[PDB]
Amino acid sequence: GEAPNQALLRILKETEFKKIKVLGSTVYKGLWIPEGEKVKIPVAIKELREATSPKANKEILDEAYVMASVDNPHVCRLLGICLTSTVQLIMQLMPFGCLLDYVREHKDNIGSQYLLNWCVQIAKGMNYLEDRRLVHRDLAARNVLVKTPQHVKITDFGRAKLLGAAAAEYHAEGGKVPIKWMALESILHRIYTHQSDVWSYGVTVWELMTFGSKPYDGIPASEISSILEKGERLPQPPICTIDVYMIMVKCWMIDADSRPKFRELIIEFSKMARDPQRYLVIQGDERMHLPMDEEDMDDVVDADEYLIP
Ligand SMILES: */[SH]=c1/[nH]nc(-c2cccc(Br)c2)[nH]1
Ligand code: NA
Repeated sequence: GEAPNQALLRILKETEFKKIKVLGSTVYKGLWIPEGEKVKIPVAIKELREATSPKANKEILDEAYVMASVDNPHVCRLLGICLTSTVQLIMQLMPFGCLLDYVREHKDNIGSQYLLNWCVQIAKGMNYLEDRRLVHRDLAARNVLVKTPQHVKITDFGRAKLLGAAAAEYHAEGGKVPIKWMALESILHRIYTHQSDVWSYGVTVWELMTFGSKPYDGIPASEISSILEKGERLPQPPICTIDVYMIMVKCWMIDADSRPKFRELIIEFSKMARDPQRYLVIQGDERMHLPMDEEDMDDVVDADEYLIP
């Protein structure tokens, strides 16, 4: 019916971590020293907030299932889980944070080469999730992390659903949903496909090309479906040639099958990335430049160079 999932879930002991500092609020940053391996791995630890909630633990372990089952350079991977009172996911440290905050903070230093390269990397991540019959359902600039300015990865598998062997669409049943990133068929009929992820990819690319503007800003979510039905779409960003904007608009077609495939978005953004100043017009583009303190950094290895059978 479907291939067995032989991914390994690694259970890590509390004695393998040296939690250096705290990131957010319960988000933490630290080092993972696998039991006698002479390696230190920078990690982000997501430890449980409420901690009292059986519902919270079901959801955290669903995320861990998906993150443990993915292996791609443009997708965040789970190093393992810590089975203490609060169930923690241990993940690779992405030291520059979310791409949304990164484009807001560094507008003045982001050239066309970075922007179009990010678009290719996200399309590659999303194409890999499709090969794995996985629908993300929450693609947004906030859910892409920056390992380096040259290297981003898709994250937040909180809404991710594995399509059934014979189930092309997933049918959801209510909650707090990200309306402004969602395909029309998802807002109306709670239908979700690879093609509805493409719609979200479009909105994500618009966030990047506007240096992190809020889509349909100051419009309440209740009217978004009506606006889209009338045929309104997000406006052409100033830096965007019609070439780039036409690709975004195709991601926002009402016929889901008329939207591009992730594999096509890889091709189209790659061609544009070979001649970036022809596709994005940014003031001062040719000038733009983009790039921790623990006692001993000698045995530090990035998770991406730390592989296990
Ligand atoms: S690749 C990766 N590293 N950190 C994270 C992460 C941080 C905070 C929230 C989530 Br869902 C993931 N993933
Ligand atoms: Na979506």
